[PDB]
Amino acid sequence: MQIFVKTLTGKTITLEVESSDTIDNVKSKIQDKEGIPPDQQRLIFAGKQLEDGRTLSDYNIQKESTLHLVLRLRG
Amino acid sequence: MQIFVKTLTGKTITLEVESSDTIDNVKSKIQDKEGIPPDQQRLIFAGKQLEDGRTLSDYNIQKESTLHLVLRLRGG
Amino acid sequence: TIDEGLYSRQLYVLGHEAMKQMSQSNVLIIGCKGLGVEIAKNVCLAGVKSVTLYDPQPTRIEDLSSQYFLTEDDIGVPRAKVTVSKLAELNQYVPVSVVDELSTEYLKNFKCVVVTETSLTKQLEINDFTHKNHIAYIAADSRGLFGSIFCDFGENFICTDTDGNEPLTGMIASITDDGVVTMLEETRHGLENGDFVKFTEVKGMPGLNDGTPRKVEVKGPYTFSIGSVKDLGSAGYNGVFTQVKVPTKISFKSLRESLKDPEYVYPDFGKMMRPPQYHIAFQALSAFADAHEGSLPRPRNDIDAAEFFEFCKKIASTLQFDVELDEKLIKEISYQARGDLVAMSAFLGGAVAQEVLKATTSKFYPLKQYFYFDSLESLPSSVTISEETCKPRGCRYDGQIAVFGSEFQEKIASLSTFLVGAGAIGCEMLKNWAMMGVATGESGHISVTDMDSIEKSNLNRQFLFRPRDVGKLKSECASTAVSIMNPSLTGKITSYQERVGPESEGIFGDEFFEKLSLVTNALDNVEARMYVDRRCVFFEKPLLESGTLGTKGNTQVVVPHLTESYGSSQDPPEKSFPICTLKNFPNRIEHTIAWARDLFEGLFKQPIDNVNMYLSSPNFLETSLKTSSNPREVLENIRDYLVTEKPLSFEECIMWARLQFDKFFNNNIQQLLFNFPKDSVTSTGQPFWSGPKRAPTPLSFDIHNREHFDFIVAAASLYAFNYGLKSETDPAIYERVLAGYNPPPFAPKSGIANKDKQELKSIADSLPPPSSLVGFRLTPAEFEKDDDSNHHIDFITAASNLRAMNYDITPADRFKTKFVAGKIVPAMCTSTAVVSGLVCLELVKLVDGKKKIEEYKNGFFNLAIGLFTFSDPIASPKMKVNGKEIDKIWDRYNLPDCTLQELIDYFQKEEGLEVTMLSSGVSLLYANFQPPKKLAERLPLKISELVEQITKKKLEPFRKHLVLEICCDDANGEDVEVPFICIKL
Amino acid sequence: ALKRINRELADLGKDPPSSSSAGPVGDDLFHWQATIMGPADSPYAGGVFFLSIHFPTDYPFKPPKVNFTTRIYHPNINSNGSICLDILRDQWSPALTISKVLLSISSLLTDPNPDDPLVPEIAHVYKTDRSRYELSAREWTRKYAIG
Ligand SMILES: Nc1ncnc2c1ncn2[C@@H]1O[C@H](COP(=O)(O)OP(=O)(O)OP(=O)(O)O)[C@@H](O)[C@H]1O
Ligand SMILES: [Mg+2]
Ligand SMILES: [Mg+2]
Repeated sequence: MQIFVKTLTGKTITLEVESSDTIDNVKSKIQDKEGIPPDQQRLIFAGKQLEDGRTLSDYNIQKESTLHLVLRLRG
Repeated sequence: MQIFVKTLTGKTITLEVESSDTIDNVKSKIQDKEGIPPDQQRLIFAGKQLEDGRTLSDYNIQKESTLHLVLRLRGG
Repeated sequence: TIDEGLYSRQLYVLGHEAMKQMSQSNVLIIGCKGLGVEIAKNVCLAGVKSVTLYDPQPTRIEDLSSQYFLTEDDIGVPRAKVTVSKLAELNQYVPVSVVDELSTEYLKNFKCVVVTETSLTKQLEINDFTHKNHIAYIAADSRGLFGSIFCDFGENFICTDTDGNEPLTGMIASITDDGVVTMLEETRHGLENGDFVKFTEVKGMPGLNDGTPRKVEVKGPYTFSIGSVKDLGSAGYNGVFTQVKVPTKISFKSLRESLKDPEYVYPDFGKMMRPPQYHIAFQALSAFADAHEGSLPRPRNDIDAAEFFEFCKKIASTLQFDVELDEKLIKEISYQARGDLVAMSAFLGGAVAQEVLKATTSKFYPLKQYFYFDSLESLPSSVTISEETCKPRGCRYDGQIAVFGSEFQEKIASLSTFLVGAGAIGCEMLKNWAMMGVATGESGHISVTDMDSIEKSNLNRQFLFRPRDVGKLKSECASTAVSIMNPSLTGKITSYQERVGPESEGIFGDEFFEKLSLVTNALDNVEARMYVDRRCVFFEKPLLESGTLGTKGNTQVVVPHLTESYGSSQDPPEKSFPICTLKNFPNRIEHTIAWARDLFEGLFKQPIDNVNMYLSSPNFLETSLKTSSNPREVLENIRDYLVTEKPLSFEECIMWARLQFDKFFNNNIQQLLFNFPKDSVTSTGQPFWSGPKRAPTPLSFDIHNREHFDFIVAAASLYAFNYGLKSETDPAIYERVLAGYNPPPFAPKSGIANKDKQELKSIADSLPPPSSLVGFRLTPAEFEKDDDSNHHIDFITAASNLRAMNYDITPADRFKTKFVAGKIVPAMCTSTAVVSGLVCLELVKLVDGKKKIEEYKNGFFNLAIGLFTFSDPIASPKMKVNGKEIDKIWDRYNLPDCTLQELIDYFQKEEGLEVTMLSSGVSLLYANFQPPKKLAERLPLKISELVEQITKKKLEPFRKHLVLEICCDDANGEDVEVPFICIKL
Repeated sequence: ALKRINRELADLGKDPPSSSSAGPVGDDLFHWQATIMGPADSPYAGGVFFLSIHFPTDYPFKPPKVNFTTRIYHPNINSNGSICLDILRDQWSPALTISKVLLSISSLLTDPNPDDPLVPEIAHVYKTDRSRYELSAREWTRKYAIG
C-alpha cells in the first residue's frame, strides 16, 4: 500500500509500504530519502508516537494514512 | 601520548591524544570530559595560549605535558 | 559573633569557623617597609586578633618609594612608630602594637611570624626556634623585579580544606549490585578518583544512607563506582550523593634543612630553570650584605656585580648545586638589589597575607615551600639604564629610579590615564599610581569615574575609605586619600560621578579620549567591560582589564594594532533555570529562591507600579488594553490595590498576609495535586513524581512554627510599607489577630464569546477616577540586600523555606539566601592586591611602548591552591581585502559625510565590492533586498540625514563621528568581511 | 550582533521558510515579528500565530526572547506566550539560527508534551479527556488565530 509522511516545512513524501512493515523499515526509508538519522526522527500518527519494534498494523495504519515527522525535543 | 590538564579550580584531567591531533580535537575531548564548549576554553602551555587551527607539535607538546585550563572573572 | 555587616563578602570566601579561628590568632611582623606594610594592611583588613610590629630602623627618604603610611615629615623617626598609628585605623577590631626589642622567648605569644628585610643569619636564628615550638613562619623578600616567599608551618600541619571548593553533590538514577552508580540523564558528577561520598534518600539500599563515606572510582563523566554493595542489597533507585572532604597532613622542613634541598613552587612553566638560579642569588645577596655592613650592591654597578657573582659561585660550590649559573640573570638580580617597587610589594604582600590566613585558619593548600618570582620582562628598553641614570637623587622615587632610571621616571610623570571604577581594584590602582609617581609631571593627569557611594561592607577591602566616609562618593574620597598619600597629585586628579555607558558619551567624548594615554578597568560587570573595550578599540588606546572572584583572579592587556580586544573571547554565561522547573517542579533551594524573588516582585513591586502609572498617565488604560500581554491582570491589580484590598490598619495587613500564605503554600499545591495525583503515571507507564519531580504536600498554618510566623511578619511589614502604615513586631498582636481568622472554603476546579470585553469595560469603569485621587501614591518596594531592617531578605528566606517545606527540600538560612538572591560576588583584599600588582607590572610595559607580543603577559591565579600562570596575548587576526592585509579588529575606513549613493559607488570603484547591507547602531540604513521606491527615496541623502530620518532622532551637537557596519559581496558573489566605517560628521 | 542578524535575515530571504516568515519590525534589527502557520493535521489547522522575537545585545551569545502574541491553547504555552523550549533558556548555543527555533516551535505546536508541562490544567485535560482538549483547541484557534 501507500502512505504519506508530512514534514515540518509542509513537504509530503509518498512511500510504498505494507501493513506488516516494521517502524524501523519506515524510518530506514525516511533516512534513505531525506538523510535524517532515525535517532532524530519522531513519527506521529493519530496523536500517538510510533515506537521501534512494532508494525504499522499495530497502529491500525491503513491505505493512504498520513504520518508526521518531527524533531526530538523534551522539556 | 597522554597529557594532563589542570583547571584553575584544582581539578585534573587526563587526555589520550596523539602528536598530530589539532587543538580542536583536544578541545572537543575536554568538552566531552567537562562539558565546556570549545569556544569558551582557554588552554595554556609553557606560557603560550593554544589557538585553534594548529597542531600539538606546533607547541612542542609531548607526553606527560601539563596544560592549564583557565577563564576570566567578572568581579573586582 | 562575627560582624557580618563588615565581613559580608569575606565570609563567602572563608566561612564562619575559619574567621572564628582567625579572630584568636596573633601575628608578628618584622619589617615595616612597603612589603611589610602591605602584609600588615591585608592582615588587619582580614580580621586577625592583633598585629605587632617590630622595626626600630629610622625612616629614610627612599623608603617612601613603596611605604604609603610614611610622609616626608617622618624622616629620622622609627618606621614602626609612625606606621602603627595609621595602621590602627584600618579595622577597629584589630589592635596594632609596637615592640622596641625582640627576644626569642617572646615569640611564643604569636600564632604566625612574618619576616621581611632581615638577614639570613637572623632568619635562621628565628626559624630554629619557631620550628621546634610549632609556630608558623613566613619570610618574604623583594629585590627590584624579583621576589621570594618561604613558608614553614611545622612538621604536622593539618589542612582541613585543600582547594576551597564547595562539596560536590548530585542526583542518582540507579545503583547496580556492583556499586556502579549512575547519574540522571545528561548529568555529570564531577568527582575525581580517590574522593569520598555519602548517600541519602536511596531506595532499595537503605544501608547506603547511614552516612559512612566511601571511595570513588570514576569510570566516566556520568557514572562512577563505590565498591561492592552485595550485602546491602541487589539494586538501588534514586537518591542523592554528597562529597566528603577529608583532612590532610602536610609536613614542612625548617629553613636550615630546606636551604640545601629546596622544594619549589613554579609561578610560570615557561621558565622552569630560573628558581634554582634565584635560590643561589638571594643567598649570595645575604652574604654580600653581611660582608659590607649590611649594604646591598649599588644600582648598575659592575664591580659590585662581579663581587656578587663571585659570592654566587662560592655558594653554588658549597651546596653542591649542579646548576650552571646564568651570568646575565644573576647580574641582573645584582643590579636591581636596591630596587623597591610598589607593584612587586603589592603582589608579594597579597600572596604572603593569604599565606598568613592559611596558617591561622588551617584552610586552603599552602605554598610548599619556596616561591621565586620575577617580572624581568618589565625592564624598559627604550631608555638608557646605566649607573649614571639609576643613581639616587635624594627623592621619594629612589627605590624606583634604582630599577628604571630617571628618564623612565620622566616618562611616567607625564602619563594621562583614565580609571573606570573606584572599588577595591580602583583603590589599589590609585595607591600604586600615587606611589609610582604617575601623572605628577607638567603634562600628567588622572581621571577617575564611579557613580556609586561608600557602604559599610565596602570598607573590608577598600582601604582608602573609613567609616566616617559612608554615604559619600567613592571617586572624591579616593582622590583625596591619594592626594594625601602623595602631595604632588594635588590638582592632577579629576573625579566624576558618571556611569560609563551609552548615556555618558557627551562627557567622555572624542576630546576627552584623544588626550588619554591608557585606560584601566576596575569594574564588576561584563556589559561595562565590553562598552569600554569598544570605545578603546575605536579610539585606539591601550586597555588594562582585571577581575577577581574569591581567591581567583585574572589580568589582561589590550594593545592597539598588536593584540585582540577584550570582546574577541567568550566567557561562560549565567545559568537560568527552565520556567517549568521554577513554576511547578523545583528540586533545589536555588529554584525556590528564584521563585521567592519573583513572588516578592509580583506582590510588592509590579502592582504598585501599575497603580502609580494608572494615576499618572492619562491614556494608560487604552494603551495597556492592547500593549500588555494580560490587560486583565493589570486591571485586577489596579482594582485590588486601590479599592478591593486597600488596608486601613495593620490588622488588615496581617489578614492579607495570612490570605497570601493560603494562596501560595496551601491552595496552588492542592490544585497541582488535583491535576497530577501522586499515583499518576506518565504516557510510558512510569510514575509521574519520580526523579527530578518531587511530590509536594500542602502546608497548614501553625502560628507557633517559626517559618510561618516569619513569613507573616515579613509580608505584613512589606504590605504596610507599601501603604505607608505603622508596622509592629510584638508577637501579641499577631497571635491575637490570626486567632480570629476563618479560612474561605477552597475546592480545586476541574474547568469544564465577546462578553469578556464587556466585563473588562465594566471593571475599568468601576475603578475610581484618577481625578478623585490627586497626590495619592503607593510606595513600591525596591529590592535591597545590604539592609537588614527592610524585611526583603527576611521575606525571601521565609517564602523560599516554606516552598522548600512544600517539596521536602532542605531549607537554607539568611546567609545563603542573601548570597543566592543578591547575586553577591565573593571578594577578598589579597586577590585585589595581587591583581593590582600584576596590572601595575604590565603598566610599565605599556609606558615603554613595547612592540613585540611576547613581552606582554596575561595572568591568571588561584590563591586557594597556590596556582599562578601567565601567557602571551593573542595576536589580532589578519585578513585579505582586495589583495591587501587588513587587521580585523583595529582597522577601519575613514570617509567624509557623503551620500549613500556616493558611498556605494566608492566601495564599488575602490574596493571592488558590492554593498549589500549597511547599518548604524541598531538600525538598518540600507539593504539590497529593499523595494526600489524606498531605496530611490533613501539614495540621495547624506549619511547623517539618513540616520536622523531612520532613527527619528537628531544627532547631538557633541557627536563628531558615526560608526557603520557594512556587509558586502565580491564580484563572484562570495561574502567578504570588511572593517567598520568611520564617517566624519 | 548586527552582522549576524543581517546574515540570518538574508538567509531567510534567499530560501523561503515556506511555513514561516520572520522579519525586523520597522527598521529595528533587534526586534522581529515572525509568523507561524498551524499544521493542517492538527487542532490549530488554518491558524496564523504571531511571535515577537527580541535579540539581546549579546547575540548570538545569549538566546533570543521569543514570545507568542496570539492566544493558543497548548500544554506548553501559557497565557503570557512563554514557550517551554530548552534551546531558549539554557541549551542555547551560538550556532542556532532563528529558522531552527521556528522549526522547533512548529514541531511543538504539532505535538504537545504533557509529561513535563507548563500549564498543568491543559496537560491534565489532554491526558484524561482527549476529545475535550481537541474541541477546546479548535475553539481557541478559531476565536483568536483566525481574523
Ligand atoms: N558602568 C560603570 N561605570 C562606572 N563605574 C562602574 C560601572 N559599573 C560598576 N562600577 C563601579 O565599579 C566598582 C566595582 O567594584 P566592587 O564590585 O568591588 O564594588 P561594589 O559593587 O560597590 O561592591 P560589592 O560588589 O561588594 O557589593 C564599584 O565602584 C561600581 O560602582
Ligand atoms: Mg556599592
Ligand atoms: Mg560589585
